[PDB]
Amino acid sequence: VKRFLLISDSHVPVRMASLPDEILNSLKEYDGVIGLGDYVDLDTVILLEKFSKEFYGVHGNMDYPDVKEHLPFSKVLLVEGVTIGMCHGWGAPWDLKDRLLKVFNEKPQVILFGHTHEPEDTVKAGVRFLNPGSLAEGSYAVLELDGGEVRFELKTL
Repeated sequence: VKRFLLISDSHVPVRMASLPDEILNSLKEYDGVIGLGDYVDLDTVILLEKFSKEFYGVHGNMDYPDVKEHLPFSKVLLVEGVTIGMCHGWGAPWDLKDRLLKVFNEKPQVILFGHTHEPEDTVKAGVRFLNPGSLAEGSYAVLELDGGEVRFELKTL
């Protein structure tokens, strides 16, 4: 069972810094760490590549652009058939679906967007949008791969 550690929205240090490093220490058990919210220190970005030794990041945070050379503004993953279109930012219910189908010329099967801290399985325009909560609200997402399915479990702390 392979498992992706999805971190909803991280701003460290910035003006939060209150991120439980316990999960960061557990990257050993995650053969794929997904970062929708990044660590804003370029130094710590390399440290991320040190702990996880393989991470997939999407930089849509309002911090240092230096980090954007390690993780692009938008990224899609191909996980056992499931096209995961990940994009961190904001958007209205109307704009969201249309904008994401604009950014991604080919429609993603499942899209990850972090902004709301209340998780709901939302199907818009025929696309499945998954929304993880926030950092300091004790909401991280663990994607577990079994039978060739990306299974989203937002686990609480």
